[PDB]
Amino acid sequence: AIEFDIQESKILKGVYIITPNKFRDLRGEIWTAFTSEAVDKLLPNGLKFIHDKFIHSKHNVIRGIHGDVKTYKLATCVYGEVHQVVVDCRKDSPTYLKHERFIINQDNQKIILVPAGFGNAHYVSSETAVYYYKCAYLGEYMDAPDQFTYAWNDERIGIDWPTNNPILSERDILA
Amino acid sequence: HMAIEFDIQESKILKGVYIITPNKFRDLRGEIWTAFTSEAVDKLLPNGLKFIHDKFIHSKHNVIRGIHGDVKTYKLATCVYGEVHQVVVDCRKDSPTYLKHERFIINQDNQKIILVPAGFGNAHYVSSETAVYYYKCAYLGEYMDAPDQFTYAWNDERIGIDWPTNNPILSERDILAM
Ligand SMILES: Nc1nc2c(ncn2[C@@H]2O[C@H](COP(=O)(O)OP(=O)(O)O)[C@@H](O)[C@H]2O)c(=O)[nH]1
Ligand SMILES: Nc1nc2c(ncn2[C@@H]2O[C@H](COP(=O)(O)OP(=O)(O)O)[C@@H](O)[C@H]2O)c(=O)[nH]1
Ligand SMILES: C[N+](C)(C)C
Ligand SMILES: [Cl-]
Ligand SMILES: [Cl-]
Ligand SMILES: [Cl-]
Ligand SMILES: [Cl-]
Repeated sequence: AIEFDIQESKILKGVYIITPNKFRDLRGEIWTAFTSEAVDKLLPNGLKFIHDKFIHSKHNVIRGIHGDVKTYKLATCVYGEVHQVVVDCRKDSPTYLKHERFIINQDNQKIILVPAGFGNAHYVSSETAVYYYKCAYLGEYMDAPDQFTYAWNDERIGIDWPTNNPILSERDILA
Repeated sequence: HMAIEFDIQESKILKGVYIITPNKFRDLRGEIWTAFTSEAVDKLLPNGLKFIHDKFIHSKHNVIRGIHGDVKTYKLATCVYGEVHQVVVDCRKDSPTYLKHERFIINQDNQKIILVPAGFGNAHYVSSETAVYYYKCAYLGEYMDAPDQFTYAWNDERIGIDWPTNNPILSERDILAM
């Protein structure tokens, strides 16, 4: 049977930590990252994941911290290893700028549900990585100009990244 | 900023097979791209069906997986790391195009996404040192697992696929079909 272990974050309610089972053999492995039946149920108000994205990045890249008012995400690493970070970026939240970090790889296949209004980021600790995330929203995709950005090393968040000198976009330097 | 786009083409000989090519934003860090939106891709399925299931297959060099299909499951397949030869086969015994096939080479620079109809066989070969194969499934009701599926031999002479190897790495299921 295709299985998910579904846990909720202790501190950051709305953050789900989902672990799939896998079939492993002489060929490699097969696994399920998502079913609507298991995972859309976790979203509020009948929302559904409706968008799939891939990010292929080199060693020591950070992408983040990115979010917007409406977009839920479901994120994992399907090749290599990342440090996956979620941040509560709701300024009026009692848990504003609290965060959680996960080291995601083939041996620790955590899939993180990131609420709307949370910031999302990852660091490539492998030589290369392929990051997978689904997006749930109504209406039009929120592109970069319509998103907020927090600095990867914002002192108020205090993420313990394995780098002091990541490779960054101009967006992620300007934050 | 860059706009998310798809180029959507239908196969000439195998109607129902779509070849979808995304754009990508490529920079100093690597690339970001969209494999699927419901708005662009679910409308290609018949009768209100929707993709509701996402799967990953991480395979070693020289593996073949296939040829597998079932009577209800539509698939949307690509390779998100490395390189595969992706093959679709019309496996409907009463189809005018029964055992006709199409082969696509999928890699980072040729990011084809193949919509495979229900009743079609699916297969891929890993030409890179390793590959991650991504596919979505659209069906109603319970997932169609191995016992629910049909199986055609990778080297079925009636299909005549041109594979790079005579020595693919196979499961017992895929060997049994020979
Ligand atoms: N946990 C898990 N197991 C799977 C999955 N897909 C297949 N399996 C198991 O792994 C074996 C290999 O599957 P396969 O023969 O390729 O059938 P198919 O994957 O349904 O086409 C099957 O016997 C399944 O029980 C999956 O997504 N998750
Ligand atoms: N073609 C395509 N371009 C994208 C996609 N996502 C983002 N972009 C573009 O790539 C640029 C960088 O993406 P951004 O939103 O900063 O996310 P990041 O790349 O993870 O930092 C933006 O200016 C977008 O216009 C996508 O899915 N497809
Ligand atoms: C292409 N379609 C009309 C079957 C949806
Ligand atoms: Cl993001
Ligand atoms: Cl931390
Ligand atoms: Cl398949
Ligand atoms: Cl061929």
